[PDB]
Amino acid sequence: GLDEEAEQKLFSEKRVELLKELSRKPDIYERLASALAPSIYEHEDIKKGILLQLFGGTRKDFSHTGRGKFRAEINILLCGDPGTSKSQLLQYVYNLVPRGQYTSGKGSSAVGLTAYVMKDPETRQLVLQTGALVLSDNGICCIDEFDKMNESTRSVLHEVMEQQTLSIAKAGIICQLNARTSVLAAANPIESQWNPKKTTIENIQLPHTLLSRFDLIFLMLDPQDEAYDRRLAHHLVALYYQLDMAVLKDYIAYAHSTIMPRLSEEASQALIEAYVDMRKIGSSRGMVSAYPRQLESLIRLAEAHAKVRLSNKVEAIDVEEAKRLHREALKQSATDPRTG
DNA sequence: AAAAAAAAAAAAAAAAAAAAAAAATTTTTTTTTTTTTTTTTTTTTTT
Repeated sequence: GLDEEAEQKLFSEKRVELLKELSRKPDIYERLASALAPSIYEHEDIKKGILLQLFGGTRKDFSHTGRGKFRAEINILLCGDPGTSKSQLLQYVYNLVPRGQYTSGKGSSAVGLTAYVMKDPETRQLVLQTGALVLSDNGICCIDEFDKMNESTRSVLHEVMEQQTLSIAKAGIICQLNARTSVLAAANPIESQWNPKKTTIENIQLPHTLLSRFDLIFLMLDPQDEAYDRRLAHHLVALYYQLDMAVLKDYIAYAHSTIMPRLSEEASQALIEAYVDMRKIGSSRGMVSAYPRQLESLIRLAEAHAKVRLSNKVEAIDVEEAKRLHREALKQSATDPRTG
């Protein structure tokens, strides 16, 4: 938790040295991605993205710049056919992370997510009760069935995902609650099935205003592949008859405790070129167009990868990995700049 | 047929009109009984 991470004496020197060795290990990224959800079969990219979400970028103090508050959290949207294990991944993250909240489909409401007023039935006094987005203030909110979220409540997510703030101005109480959450959402393509004729956006059916907030979108699509089907069946049957959580937890805690990656000059130039190329690619008709929110997303992902590496300095390796992850997500490589 | 807007309802919170509940010893009077005094009646003593 946040308090345990803040406390100085959370790790012995031996544990610190062991974690630093694990970091100097060259495949620590893939090791941790595989460790996450150990019983989810080869979702390497999705697991890597979720790991980056857990690690999170750097907290930045832009108060002196009069710019506002920058969201260091990473948001992920798993757009996939029902039965693609997106709900399983959502539940795994929900049960794994402290300060985790879970909502699904039409079971939520704008007031119930933001806040409301009730009558505390022990003091007989009217008090204010938070919602899921506030209870997950410094953690994660998992929104399953993210498409059955009638806009009345989906509108609330704009403020949360943009400025980490929830400005409530009701009859009696005016305030702005901190909602510095990370959103992991699950969406089903229209008709509950991905038409292999409509483009990515036409299938997702989410407004660009919202989709540009998610700094990672994974298309859980099913390739009709013999090897994949056979190995998946083997794994699923193996579950029917038969890294450590400790090291993973300690690694994440140490990373949050004393890792604050900072952009280097080379990484800055790489990010500039990455954003220009990404915008050029996304200019296509039906693809997910890239706005400067995507440069922000690339910075976030690069910082998260640097934190995973414990570098403390964001590097061209990290920015390139952010490029690769954001590109493999949405299947940009596998989609032509005209059709899906 | 699906999404958004409108409204319609349900339930909960709040503020008066009427009804219902709570809180409450002390002073003065009179009656009885008992005693004291007056006069009449009766008794006793002296011539």
